[PDB]
Amino acid sequence: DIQLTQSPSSLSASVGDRVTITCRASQGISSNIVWLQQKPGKAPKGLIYHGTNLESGVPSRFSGSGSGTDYTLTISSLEPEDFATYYCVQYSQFPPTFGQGTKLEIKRTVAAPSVFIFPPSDEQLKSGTASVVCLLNNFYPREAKVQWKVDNALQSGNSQESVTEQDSKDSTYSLSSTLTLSKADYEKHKVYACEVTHQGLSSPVTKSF
Amino acid sequence: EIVLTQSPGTLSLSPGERATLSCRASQSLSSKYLAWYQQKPGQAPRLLIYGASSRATGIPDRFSGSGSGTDFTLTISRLEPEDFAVYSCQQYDGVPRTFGQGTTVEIKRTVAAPSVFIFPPSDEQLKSGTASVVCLLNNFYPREAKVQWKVDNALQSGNSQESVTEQDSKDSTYSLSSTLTLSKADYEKHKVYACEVTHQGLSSPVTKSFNRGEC
Amino acid sequence: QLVQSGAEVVKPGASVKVSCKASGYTFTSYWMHWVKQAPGQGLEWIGAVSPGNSDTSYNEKFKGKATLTVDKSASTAYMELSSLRSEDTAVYYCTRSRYGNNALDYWGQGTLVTVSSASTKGPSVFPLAPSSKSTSGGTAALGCLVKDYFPEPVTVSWNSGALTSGVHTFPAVLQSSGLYSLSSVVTVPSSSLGTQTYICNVNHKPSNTKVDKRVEPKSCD
Amino acid sequence: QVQLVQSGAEVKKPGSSVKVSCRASGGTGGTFSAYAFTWVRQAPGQGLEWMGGITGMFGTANYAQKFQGRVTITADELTSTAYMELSSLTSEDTALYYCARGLYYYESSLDYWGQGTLVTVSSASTKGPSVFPLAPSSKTAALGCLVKDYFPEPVTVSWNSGALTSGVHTFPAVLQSSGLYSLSSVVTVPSSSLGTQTYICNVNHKPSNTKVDKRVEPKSC
Repeated sequence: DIQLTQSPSSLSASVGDRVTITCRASQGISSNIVWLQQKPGKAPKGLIYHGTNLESGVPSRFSGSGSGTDYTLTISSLEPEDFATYYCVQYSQFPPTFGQGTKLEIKRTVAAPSVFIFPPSDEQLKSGTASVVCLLNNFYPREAKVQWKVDNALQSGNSQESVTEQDSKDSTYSLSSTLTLSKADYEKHKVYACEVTHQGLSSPVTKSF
Repeated sequence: EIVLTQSPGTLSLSPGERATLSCRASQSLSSKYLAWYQQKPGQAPRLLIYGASSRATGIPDRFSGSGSGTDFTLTISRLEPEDFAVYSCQQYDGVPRTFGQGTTVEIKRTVAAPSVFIFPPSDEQLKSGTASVVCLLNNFYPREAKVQWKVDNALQSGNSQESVTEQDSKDSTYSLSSTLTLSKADYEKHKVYACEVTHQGLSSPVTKSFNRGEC
Repeated sequence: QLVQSGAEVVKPGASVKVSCKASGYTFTSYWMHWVKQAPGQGLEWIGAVSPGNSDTSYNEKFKGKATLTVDKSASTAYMELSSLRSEDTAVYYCTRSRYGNNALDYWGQGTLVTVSSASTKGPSVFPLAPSSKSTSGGTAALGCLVKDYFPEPVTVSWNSGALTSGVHTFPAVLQSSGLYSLSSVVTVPSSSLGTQTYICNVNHKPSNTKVDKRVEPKSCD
Repeated sequence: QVQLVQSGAEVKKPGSSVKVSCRASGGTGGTFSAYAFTWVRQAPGQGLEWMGGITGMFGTANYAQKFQGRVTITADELTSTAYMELSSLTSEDTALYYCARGLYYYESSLDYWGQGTLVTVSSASTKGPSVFPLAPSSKTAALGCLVKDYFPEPVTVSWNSGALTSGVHTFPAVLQSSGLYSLSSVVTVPSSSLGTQTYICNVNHKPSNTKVDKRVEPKSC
């Protein structure tokens, strides 16, 4: 299989900006390349076929170029409609293969997460398991590290993370890491930290109960 | 680029003999991607084997392929007359697709020495500006032959051309012709025109020559 | 355009037939393609079919797992996924190419195929209670943990429309046990944390489970 | 019975361009658009050389970098014909050009072939051959005819209007510095028949409608 590699994996920009995405094939593919756009929830849409040809409908700020192994898609002045994920797909050789995507997101001015922790509700613990939820609210950029600490001991391998898409107002994110344990394993206990590291934080803010 | 090299350049075997033809890839090649072709004179190539070892439909089973990695082999268990032809391997793993230089399978027979003859240029050709001296080597085997032109015992170089017939259908032989081309000017400036032949069917080099001035 | 059949929840060893209705173009001028998209391998090409003479081409990775066919009459292509495993859980797309020419321009809206041993279960909405403190002045946050439901989706609203703001209803997550968890959250002013009544309006159509649940400070250790 | 029929031989001046065609006949030919059609050539002295091919389903080309831009490979679904156009011709593109095809939309082994198209590249102009005698010396004897300076080939040479058959070797042609062909036909005959038997060679050069007959006989001496 031809391997297609997109750069960058993620990109932050603003209305008006000229943007360039790239795609490198592990061998010459003779411009047999398609660029796709996919908004979340929705299906792909072909933007560019055979390296340089626009699909019908596709606004003209979009353009592709390249030869041999290297191709770029270029948006000359970004529109609010243009924040999505972009893929190159190759049809020079069998089978067609896809790049892993370049997500094109909105740039805004940092702003730090507000943290909130919640102990398990009392009905839960009656039944087998204890579920403790930490929340990080309205932050930017997407990068954020969430570390639980039970009696100040770092634990691994029993929490699940989950992030929202970019809010339609804030252009920020929100995060939900839940730590789950049986009621028996749950009672050591009560000092239960949610240590979070982030770029807009001077220092790892911690919430406990 | 996967470079494929084939050996030998010419394979000399008799009807009924086993023919073993090799194909070397410049790098390991999943055998899923190697093919052999036969090229009989006048005819487009014919796919014999695909995938290193699968025989194409309608191919005699005296043809077979093996190999993996860098060395692949095409075997003709017993040569029939029609199998005396050129064979090429092909790789279709990467781009560009590549072929080897091809191997020519040729009929081995007893050594037969050339008959040599030398022809001087016509006077008709000479009233035009050009003299062509032709040396013939008729019906010899094997195909290697050295023909050297000496003009007044001056070893010639770069002013001859030669041509070899195909291996003969009847007696499996070859014939060769060497033409030396000089201007009528250069031709009449020398006296002795010599065609010397060395061939392994010859105990000693044969020379045929003429002097300009027989008329 | 390209309209495909609806989502499908099915159990392991089973098999599914997905459809794609082309309309508004000459069905037979295009090869129809099938593409898998799932977190893990990303976008993968399953194979394609030519509608005229039903010629096929399959990705070795999906060779046998899938079988493509076509109905020229109904201008429709079909994909049949057999010997199903939970790894085949994905969204499957149809798309087209024109021999000329273009592309992979038009795609179907996709068909979600979920493969799980797990059988239908309703949620278990648990309250994420607002703590006593503090935080950095205002404000305060609370929510509902919609734990252990099958399969997706669940719809969580708050005060049924009276709270379309500050709300974050997270994406699900598949736990070991093969069961989904979800957590919704709203941020409310630090002051009125005992003046307004917040009830989670979770409903999960895959069974008839509509759960209400309110959230308050509890006042114990 | 996959059949591939290519256009006929062409002779082209340097700098010009040649478009060879390849028409997919065949009762088991199948969907033309389903298969990758490949172009390969063979220059005299060289191995087979890949030029590029046009894929099935998608109907777009891949090229050898060597020919990138210089070669264009297209296909006409309507008429089941594949084409290759090579421009800026050089005398080194003199070669037999072949279309080939296999069992898949991507190039793989080449199961089927067209009969090949010969393209000769030359700054020459049509010209019939001058013939001169290769007179038997005296001194079994040999004799013949130098068929000299013609274009293009073939010439066909017979002896005694086809009477004399055995002991005859007509050589391949050689291309001289003067872009024109030379060739020789020889015959070995009884020494004792050098005065009794008449020997005439019969040069026919269709590209110029030039038939020539030339008497070969001893000189003086």
